[PDB]
Amino acid sequence: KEIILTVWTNGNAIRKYTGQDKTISKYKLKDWYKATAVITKE
Amino acid sequence: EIILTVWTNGNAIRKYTGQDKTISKYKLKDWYKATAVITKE
Repeated sequence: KEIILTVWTNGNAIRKYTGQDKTISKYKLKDWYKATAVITKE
Repeated sequence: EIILTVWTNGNAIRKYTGQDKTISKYKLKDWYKATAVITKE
């Protein structure tokens, strides 16, 4: 079975998306972005 | 798009670094090694 999880990742590390891009700051991380993960257990 | 090996329980997720290769005789019930297809935006 597959799990679809919205993630906050930089291509290497990865975390669950909790709204990291929902900031009032003028700045943001260069390498990190919001993405969708299709997770398949091996 | 990238294909990452991850350590996750279906809710929280981390990059897989061999978290399941421990000396303990116990393991987390819900966590497992998985393949994650990451699609930007």
